[PDB]
Amino acid sequence: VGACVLCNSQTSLRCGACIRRPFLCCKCCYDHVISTSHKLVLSVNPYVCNAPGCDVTDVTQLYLGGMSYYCKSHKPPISFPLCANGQVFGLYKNTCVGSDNVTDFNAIATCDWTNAGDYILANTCTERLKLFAAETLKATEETFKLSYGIATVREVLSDRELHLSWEVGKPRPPLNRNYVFTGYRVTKNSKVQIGEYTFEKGAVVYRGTTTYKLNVGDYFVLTSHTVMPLSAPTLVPQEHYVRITGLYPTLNISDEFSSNVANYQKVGMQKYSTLQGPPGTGKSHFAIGLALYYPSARIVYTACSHAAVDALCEKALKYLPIDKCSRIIPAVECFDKFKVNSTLEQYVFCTVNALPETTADIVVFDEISMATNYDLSVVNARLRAKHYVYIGDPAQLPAPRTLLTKGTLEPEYFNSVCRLMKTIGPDMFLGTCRRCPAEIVDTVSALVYDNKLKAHKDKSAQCFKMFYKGVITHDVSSAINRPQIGVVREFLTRNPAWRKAVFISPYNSQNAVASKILGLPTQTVDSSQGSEYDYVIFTQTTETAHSCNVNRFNVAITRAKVGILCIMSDRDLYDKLQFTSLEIP
Ligand SMILES: [Zn+2]
Ligand SMILES: [Zn+2]
Ligand SMILES: [Zn+2]
Repeated sequence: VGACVLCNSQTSLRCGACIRRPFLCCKCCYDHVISTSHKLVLSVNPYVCNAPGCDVTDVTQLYLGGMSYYCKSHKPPISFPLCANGQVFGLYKNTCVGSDNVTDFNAIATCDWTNAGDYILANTCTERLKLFAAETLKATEETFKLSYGIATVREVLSDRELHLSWEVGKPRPPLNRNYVFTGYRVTKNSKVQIGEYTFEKGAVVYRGTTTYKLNVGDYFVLTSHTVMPLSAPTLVPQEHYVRITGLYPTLNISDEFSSNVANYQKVGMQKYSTLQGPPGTGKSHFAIGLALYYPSARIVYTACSHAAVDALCEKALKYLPIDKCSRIIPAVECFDKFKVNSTLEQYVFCTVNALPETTADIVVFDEISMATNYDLSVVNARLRAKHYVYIGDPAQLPAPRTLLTKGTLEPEYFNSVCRLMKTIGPDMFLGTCRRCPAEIVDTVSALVYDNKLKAHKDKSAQCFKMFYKGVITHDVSSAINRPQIGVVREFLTRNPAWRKAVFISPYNSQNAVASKILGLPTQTVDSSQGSEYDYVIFTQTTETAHSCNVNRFNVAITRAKVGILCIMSDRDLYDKLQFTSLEIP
């Protein structure tokens, strides 16, 4: 018993072919079963034939005879059909409103999440379908991980390197950082966790959470979890106020936070606010300064990743009283300088998925590009707050969508918050990049910030681009451009000061080859997000949708504090780089 995801009409019916078993009202359930392949209907019991060894589960072929359900063949002489009068039978028949179209629900209930159009719909439907879409999608994602073969340690060739035997008749996951495994030790009559791991082509290189002397017969599965049902919306209803509400500004602020005082007042004068902070513009400085501006405010600092919560902790460690802070950790090494798991502390730092049920003066949700509507809903379900501040940058990278293959996901569809920031604009903008040379700031300002991003620094004159397609090879799930690495190696011989550079590419296999040939530290663009280096050498590797994605490119070139060399495949992005062109040797 529950509430029709289309009407809200109370019901005793959930579609049992739908992987999330959403409650459907007599009208909406009926319109659903008749217009799709979904015909299992669940109530107090499941609408299935109770006859001895009968397979009929289709609600349009079933009857309530006695107090059981039967198909045509096995029904008693006295019965009625479960599924007639443009409605399916169940409790609360009389209360039931239905919908003009069930078209959006049907698409969400039945899509396989491989088309961009599936995510576009999930982020433009009614709020209640946004929750059903986010649950349906996360469940589909978690089920897809079970499709992958077990990987087993066949041989231990060295430390940090392994030989893997793969389960037959199941596919193998890509071996990159977006696929975190769990090891397991072979025991008497069961198995125990031995940490979370990542793998990369060698044999395979393994980067584990903890060290071990892991031996043969240890095996790896992408640990999947239970997706809980969602209740709270992606955004609470917006409210604008005429005064600062439920907060009391400090009378003395330091010139270090003075640039944010107007924005801090805007936070206190609406229910939720969006802050777009391009790279190096002071997102975490903003977030911690809010605490100092409203010194009495209880603030929960959340984000999706331990790293993002940790960065907020590292900024708080500088500026806030340590004794007033707590890191929430569920029973991976994260921040260990605050007291642990003290919910009632003034300043709570905690990942979305570990949030306690509590209230707060302000909730700060950082790195919003990386949130899903699933995460947005969970924050609203766990935290009741006077104010919500959503900090991030719809021009940076979203959560990977493992199932997505046909089309690109635009920023307005990353989640509800990113949708607001791309359609109505952000409430607040940090307009001065402090990190990057002016050639990089100007480039991304035009590319993705509608020329609103301003440079603190001068031109470095250490920003270079080279147009070189080279040669692309593919391994199981990545790309390599040896000749592009060749160009970087030749550049390094004529410019050996660049040997302090970090090497960045859109591909782990490109990074693996560059590490061996160049000896630079390597980062995927996706793994460089939030980090900074003096010198960056970027090889585009390919001209794919992945390597040309403007958000990935933005993140790639904004890592550089001083200098950058971009070896480009794509004429388009090459031409948009406001950098000094270099000829090929
Ligand atoms: Zn269904
Ligand atoms: Zn039967
Ligand atoms: Zn309905």
